[PDB]
Amino acid sequence: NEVPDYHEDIHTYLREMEVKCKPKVGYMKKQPDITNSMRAILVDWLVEVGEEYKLQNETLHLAVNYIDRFLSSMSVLRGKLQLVGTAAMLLASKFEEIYPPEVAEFVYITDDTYTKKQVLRMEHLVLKVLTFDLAAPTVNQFLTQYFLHQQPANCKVESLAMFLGELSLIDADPYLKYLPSVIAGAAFHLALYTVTGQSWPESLIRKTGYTLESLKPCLMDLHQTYLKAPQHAQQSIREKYKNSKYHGVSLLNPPETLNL
Amino acid sequence: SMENFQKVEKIGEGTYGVVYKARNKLTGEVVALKKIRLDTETEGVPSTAIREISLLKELNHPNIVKLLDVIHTENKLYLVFEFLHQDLKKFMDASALTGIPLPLIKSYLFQLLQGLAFCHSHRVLHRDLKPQNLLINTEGAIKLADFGLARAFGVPVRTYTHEVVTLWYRAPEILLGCKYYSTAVDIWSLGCIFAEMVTRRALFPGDSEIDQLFRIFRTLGTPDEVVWPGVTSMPDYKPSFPKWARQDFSKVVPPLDEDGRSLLSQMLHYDPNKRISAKAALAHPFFQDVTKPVPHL
Amino acid sequence: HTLKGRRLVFDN
Ligand SMILES: Nc1ncnc2c1ncn2[C@@H]1O[C@H](COP(=O)(O)OP(=O)(O)OP(=O)(O)O)[C@@H](O)[C@H]1O
Repeated sequence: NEVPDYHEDIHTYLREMEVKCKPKVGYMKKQPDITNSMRAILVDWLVEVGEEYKLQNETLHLAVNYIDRFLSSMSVLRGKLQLVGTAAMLLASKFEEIYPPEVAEFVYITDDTYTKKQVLRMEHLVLKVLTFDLAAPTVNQFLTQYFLHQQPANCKVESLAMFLGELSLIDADPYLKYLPSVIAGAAFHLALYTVTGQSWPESLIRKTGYTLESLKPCLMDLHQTYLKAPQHAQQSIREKYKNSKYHGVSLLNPPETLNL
Repeated sequence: SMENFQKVEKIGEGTYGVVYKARNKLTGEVVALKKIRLDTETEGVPSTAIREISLLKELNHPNIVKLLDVIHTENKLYLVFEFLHQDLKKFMDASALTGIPLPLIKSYLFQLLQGLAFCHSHRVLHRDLKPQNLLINTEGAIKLADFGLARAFGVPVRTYTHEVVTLWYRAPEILLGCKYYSTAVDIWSLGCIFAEMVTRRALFPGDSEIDQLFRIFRTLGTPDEVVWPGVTSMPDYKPSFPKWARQDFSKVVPPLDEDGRSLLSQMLHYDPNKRISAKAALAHPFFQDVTKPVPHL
Repeated sequence: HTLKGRRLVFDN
């Protein structure tokens, strides 16, 4: 379809950058006041916000990247965590969207917990801390590349892979342990296997150097997350992916075994 | 935070802000300072600036303008660039009557293609290539500048902003409202600039979108489904469009030789998914004798 | 708006 002239160059570049743009894996243990559970509540809320404003999934993924990098070097009290998230979503929207919501919308969606002044000051601080390095690789960026290797393309597989990649955003333990390209790999394989019974294609071993064996640790975690998704405290991604835009893929029954 | 800069002169202003020539009081380094007022729209740091800064930090290359600093200071945000002598438009206008020697045109085009290929290989679309946004120095270098309209693209692309590229340099897939565009748009612009270096006049100086399209069609023929599959089903394609014959391509930029005309034809190919890439263009025989001449400024 | 404003609550 699209001529693939720069596809390999870009893949290579993204593989370099995902290592550099990675947050610090154990950062939460050094936060005195916030926890992984609080982070999950924040990300789940950002899912809702993205739905309300009809934002791209990419924008959500970027915001999560910004948040984890910010919290990797800045101690934050629980009463300011939503401020960090809101400024992150604002910045992601400005980067990624054709029409980002205005700042007043970001204030509104917090029930006026913070002022416009506060959101704009936090924006400045997030930019400072991230040294304006906002063009981060995401799980979504790898997924869209992987989808070009379907035989043939399947809307349900794409939507289900997107769902699983998104679920990974919620749970810092375990998902901070894995790179975006690895989670995307596990998500794609699990989606393919669930919908069509197909597996990670040989063409993607060629492209990425990853095999089912190399993806296995992440795939085992993601399979458990998928199995347990209806019981998770956070449900916004499941609800989102029940809708027709996503072919109701969160209503599909997960495979009980992967036969690895 | 701006104490160490002495403003020397205002060199530009627009809705975006203001650009000064300035000098570092301590080191003597000459810079271009782009000042953004933050108290003007009160939506915080503008998207354009967020994109320009984030993407330039990933675009360190000899043919891309260097971003030296960012000073995000109260009600203002300053981007500090390296300073280059002048832009390509000013250079061409100064050469309106003598023209630009072919070795320099060739060197410039080769350099522009190097910088553009680097952008594209780093998933950046420039989307405002025009002579005013290309900067030259006294030593023979040319650099891509003015990344405020740039964006990081994905593989494959999604639909992006439709209001892109200055009219005279805007690709036909944009004019015809295609759902998707990508790197080919920048190659189209660069083809137009190549032509303009040879003539010192814009190749397609339209005054409306339909005047722009009809100009293109008169120069390259009205495209049909054979030359560009899908063209007649594009959102802003209209069945009423006159169907101009395709003239001999040698007439497009008469001074171009066989190799120059070959490369330009590939840059101005209608179907974006067959238009030459910057990468591929580097291997074109037109550059077999490329050198780095110094401009006459 | 469908989604109303919400102040997030972070209990222990
Ligand atoms: N890094 C730089 N070094 C030196 N001069 C620069 C640099 N960046 C921009 N300039 C100059 O600043 C001026 C900017 O002018 P302005 O923004 O008003 O519009 P323009 O770039 O001249 O034209 P257009 O509106 O077509 O882009 C130009 O004269 C340009 O040559």
